Amino acid sequence: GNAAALDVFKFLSLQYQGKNLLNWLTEDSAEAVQALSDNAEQAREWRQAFIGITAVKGAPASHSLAKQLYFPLPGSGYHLLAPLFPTSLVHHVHALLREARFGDAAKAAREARSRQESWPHGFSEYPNLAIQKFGGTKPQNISQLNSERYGENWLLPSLPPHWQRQDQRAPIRHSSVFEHDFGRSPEVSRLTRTLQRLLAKTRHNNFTIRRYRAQLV
Amino acid sequence: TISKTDIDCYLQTYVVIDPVSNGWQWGIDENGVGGALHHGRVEMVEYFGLRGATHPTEKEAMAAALGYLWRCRQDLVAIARNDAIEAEKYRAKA
Amino acid sequence: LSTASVLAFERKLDPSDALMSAGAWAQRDASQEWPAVTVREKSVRGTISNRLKTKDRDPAKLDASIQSPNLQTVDVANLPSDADTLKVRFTLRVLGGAGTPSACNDAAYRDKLLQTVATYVNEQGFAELARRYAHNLANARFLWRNRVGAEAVEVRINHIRQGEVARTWRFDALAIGLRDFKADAELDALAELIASGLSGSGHVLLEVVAFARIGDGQEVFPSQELILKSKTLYSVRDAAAIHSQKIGNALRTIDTWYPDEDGLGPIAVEPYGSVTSQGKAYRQPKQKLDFYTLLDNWVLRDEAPAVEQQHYVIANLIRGGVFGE
Amino acid sequence: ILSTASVLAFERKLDPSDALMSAGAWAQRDASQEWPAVTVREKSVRGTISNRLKTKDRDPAKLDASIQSPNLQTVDVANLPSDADTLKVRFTLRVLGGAGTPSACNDAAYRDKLLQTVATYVNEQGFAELARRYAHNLANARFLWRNRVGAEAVEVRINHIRQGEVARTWRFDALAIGLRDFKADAELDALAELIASGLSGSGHVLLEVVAFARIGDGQEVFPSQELILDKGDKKGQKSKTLYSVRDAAAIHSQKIGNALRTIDTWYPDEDGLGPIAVEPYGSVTSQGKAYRQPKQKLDFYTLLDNWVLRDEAPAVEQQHYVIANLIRGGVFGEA
DNA sequence: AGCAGCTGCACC
DNA sequence: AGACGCGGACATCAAGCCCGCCGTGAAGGTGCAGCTGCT
Repeated sequence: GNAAALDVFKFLSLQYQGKNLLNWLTEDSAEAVQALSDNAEQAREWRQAFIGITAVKGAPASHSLAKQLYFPLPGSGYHLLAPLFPTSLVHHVHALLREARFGDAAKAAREARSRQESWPHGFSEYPNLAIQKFGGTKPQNISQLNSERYGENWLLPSLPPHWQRQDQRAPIRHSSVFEHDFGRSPEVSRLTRTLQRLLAKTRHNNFTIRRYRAQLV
Repeated sequence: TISKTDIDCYLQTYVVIDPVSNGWQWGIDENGVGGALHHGRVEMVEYFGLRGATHPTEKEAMAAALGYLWRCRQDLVAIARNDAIEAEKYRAKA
Repeated sequence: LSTASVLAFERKLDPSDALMSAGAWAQRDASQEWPAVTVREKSVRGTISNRLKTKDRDPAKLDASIQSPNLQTVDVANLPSDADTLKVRFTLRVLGGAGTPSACNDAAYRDKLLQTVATYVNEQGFAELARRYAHNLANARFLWRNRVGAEAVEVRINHIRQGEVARTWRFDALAIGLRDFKADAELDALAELIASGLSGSGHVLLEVVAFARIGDGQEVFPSQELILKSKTLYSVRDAAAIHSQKIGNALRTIDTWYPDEDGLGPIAVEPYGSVTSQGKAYRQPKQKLDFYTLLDNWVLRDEAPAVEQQHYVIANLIRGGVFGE
Repeated sequence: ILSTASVLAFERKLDPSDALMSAGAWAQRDASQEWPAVTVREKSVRGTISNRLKTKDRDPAKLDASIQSPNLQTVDVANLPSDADTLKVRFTLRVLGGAGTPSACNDAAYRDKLLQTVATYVNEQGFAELARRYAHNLANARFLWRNRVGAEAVEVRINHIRQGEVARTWRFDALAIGLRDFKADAELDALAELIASGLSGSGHVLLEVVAFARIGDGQEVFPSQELILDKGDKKGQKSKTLYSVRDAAAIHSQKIGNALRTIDTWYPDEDGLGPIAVEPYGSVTSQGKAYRQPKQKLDFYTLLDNWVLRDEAPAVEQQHYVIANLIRGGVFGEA
């Protein structure tokens, strides 16, 4: 909505024992005379004006700058397929990615690794994230959730394996190319070192580790 | 009030500790993932191998790696401090 | 009428990275195949020559001044042992169009600025600025620490007209001082050529070579790299070089008009004119004689400052940069 | 309150070159422009185990079997030829001037205070003492460091290069002049006056210094060694590396400069045991001791922050020492 | 003397 | 044409600098009240 109007939502989300029964305040009984302690008519009027405008549509539109892309049907025909941005889902994914790093469990389980220990559990890293900042200087124009997560799309990588691996060289110097400039290649080293890590282990659960040892070769 | 261990929480993932035939060699990881197979890339010193002394105990090699990170590569310490500030700002939020 | 939020000015007087070679005197004419001075990494063993800290002054840890060879590794550039002449070569392009910005948000301010600079060039042409640039070429101030003990310095400037020489100047850098702007016929011809390039009546690309006679085996000084070892000299294609910004700072030392006691010498042209190596900034904004106050009085309020201040303002426009709100 | 500058830098006067080494025969000293160069060559020696062994965590069986069997080492060496009894070292030296002007400062107040103090020093007493001591270290071949320990006859020849040829020659017997005494001679005083005119800013002084040392046929000459820092300290694959520029053995320039600065005959310990070099906290680290410790108030820094800040001058010998420290140059400055 | 467009403005 | 050897060894030491700084300008929508051109 309008950025000047967001104080109304800040009043609705005033967590007096929950903001779900106040923003969608359909089940209020004592709050009515608290909205207007002068009458009972304008109290019900303000209650309807607050809870009625939070479910309204108008008309379906996409104002010539949104996306709408054809989809080929099986026999013949098309559907227009105008997509939208799923801000609750992008909120929930960003909150999981914030909980896995800056949380209490990750802070506890990283201190154990700085000291080479055991502890109840482990942790994760989430590499190659990217930032896509929707609001330029003031994110209140787009969304309230775009203001709580200012800019900060927090996208996840779908890259090819060899993307940051540009190198151009010819082995004119060394005689044997398998021993030298093959292990010196950037990707082969983490295959070979993990193979040294895997070729000294237990053979009791062979059905998975032999498959991993075969796929790594 | 950010101690060296709070920065060391998020600085540790740029090192890798490989047990070798004599001991516990260490090396520096660029992507900050622990030197994994698919996502990471560990720099190799020029003989090719890890840039680390062959410490007997793993705490010694971990401390050598982390002290060399604090001493020489200050941009990685800057990334670790920028993470460590938000690590307690997130606790200040919830 | 107000000052634009974005104001950008492109650099005129663009030099190249000045490259260093070595050879013998009386072979200055056929000095084309001269071998390039190479930076060598060496390791030295010193002592502790720094003042002791509050933690290193303990009784059991006073051994740092006692037992510390201090074990450093640096870079060093020297001359070969049968060569006493160092040759520094660069190219200098002068463009023209001194007062036209490359970016602006208000075109009324742009028309006012163009009117002001055209008023300058109509009244006061590029006669003083080109003379000062030509005197900073004629003595080898481009040779910064390479000039401070040289027995004979000679600069030689060629005009690259099509691909070859059109005019040759052969100046003695030790007869022409480093703190006064005198007069000479060939210096005036070089000033006329530089003013013709700066006004826009031609294209000027000069080849400036400079010979400093240091002596055999001595230490020559290229530019030291800034690292964001502790001593890394600068080199392009395995040959020691000086940066182009240092050469451009050598030709920008034309400012003998500032609010301090200007009987000392010329300084470089900067807004809030600063010699950070001497720690003092002349042309402070408290006294109304820095570049922004004169530019906002000349363009906005039509309050023209003195002619020397106009020279300093046009020189700061030649240097270029980011001016605005 | 006129505190000192945070960034302070003084440049070097008396900048030498690397001393080139060549070989020849005595009484052919004067025609030494086509003399053959001394080369560094490798040799692989076989020694016995002659060192102190770490007997704390080693078994005596391996220790005994170690000190029975030999060890093999690769070591560089440089010797004279077998028809040559003379080493020649040659270098050049410029004496610049501009004694007390700093090339980097953060305060102009400290800069003008220091310039006034140094100008007061030069106006009250000239550059006569320091240049006399530098001429002493030139005329005796302390430049030839271990190549003059047991040499039979050492001769130093100093040339004043004006444009491209000689303008004044001195010839000195390096063993007639001592290594510890500072005497008075005629030609030594004329060379000291030339160095004094160089340090005064009243001329350009460029000198060519040659030294002929008569060692003997086929004996060992000693050029400088090299710090292999973090590149050969792993297992000891190469023992000794000697410094040579281009197929000719050489002495380091800072070694010649340390041979020129050995003029400090004033320090609060026993100064009668020998002159040392001018360093802040005057240090002979190879002798393992630090003369002019900062405990007693006689170092460079306490003297300079007493002189320039607090206007209390030390004795004439100590301000001679601090002017020698400014001639050597360096980085000073309080955080 | 009454409409539609435009511009400056208020707020978050 | 058929061959180009075995045996043993490859040191231990002390150190690794200081200081000052790190550019700014523009990158905003939504809706309302009043002015102005037009009729």
